[PDB]
Amino acid sequence: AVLKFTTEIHPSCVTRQKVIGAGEFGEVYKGMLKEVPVAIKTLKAGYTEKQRVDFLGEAGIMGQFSHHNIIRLEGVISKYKPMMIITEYMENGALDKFLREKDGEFSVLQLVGMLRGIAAGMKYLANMNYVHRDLAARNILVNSNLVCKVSDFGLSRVLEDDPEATYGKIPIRWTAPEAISYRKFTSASDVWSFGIVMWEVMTYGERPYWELSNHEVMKAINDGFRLPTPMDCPSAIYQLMMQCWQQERARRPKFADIVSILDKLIRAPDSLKTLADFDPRVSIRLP
Ligand SMILES: Cc1cccc(Cl)c1NC(=O)c1cnc(Nc2cccc(C(=O)N3CC[C@H](CC(=O)O)C3)c2)s1
Repeated sequence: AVLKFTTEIHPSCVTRQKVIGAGEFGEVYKGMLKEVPVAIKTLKAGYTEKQRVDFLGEAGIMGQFSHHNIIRLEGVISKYKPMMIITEYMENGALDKFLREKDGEFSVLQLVGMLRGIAAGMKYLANMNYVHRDLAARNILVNSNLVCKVSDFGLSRVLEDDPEATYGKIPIRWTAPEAISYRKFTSASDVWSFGIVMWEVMTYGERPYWELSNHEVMKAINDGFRLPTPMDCPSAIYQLMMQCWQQERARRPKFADIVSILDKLIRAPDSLKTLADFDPRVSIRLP
């Protein structure tokens, strides 16, 4: 009854063409749907009851949503095996790898526009009573219009399948303190994560906290340290990400506030020309 919203697609409408993701229990393909490019995720024979519930539950959750910044479900193949979930095809893949492969290639306005799209998707999820728990640039997909869409939906499968999530099982350095310390995951802990995504975007995919271990990150945060300004970062953007990292959940902006601020900055783009000071790590001097 969450699945009866989803379209059942017949296997002869679907051609898998190239592997673009993979795991032990299936893979993701670029393909064509009856013609239109699509992404195709499979679940291999022998799957458990829990695996079937998790897998079709991702499609069930995605089919409840209709928003420009949330990956769109085309349908499912469940009456034939292997079972499949079919979605729109995002031509530029995961945002973290995309940024690292395109370092320096975008304007500051383009980067901020990507953040506004992610925030808009997150406001929608939050208002739909969906807590993501694993918001990170690796879980955002980018299309050929530079539109960023939130992906990676489900219940326990989200944190269980993410290699960044370490033994609870949590992607520590994207996660808010209260979610680490007492398992309180809410839209406000997703705002903390969004602050981290802001920093990943503005740095072209630098790894948060560099080589600090998970314990060192948790200790730094609890002692009040925060990530430093990216290079060439608008002051308003650094101010906003810093407010996402308030220790006190109630002091963080809501996604509604984030979308509003980002929309105003984009509409007055000269506001983005004032840069936060960058703390240089190397001094170079010449006589
Ligand atoms: C299918 C599905 C099921 C459940 C949940 C979700 Cl979110 C999805 N949908 C997806 O996973 C995806 C939708 N679009 C995706 N696009 C994607 C992912 C990873 C890499 C790429 C990508 O940029 N390329 C692979 C093909 C191209 C390289 C080549 O053509 O040789 C570049 C695209 S994945």
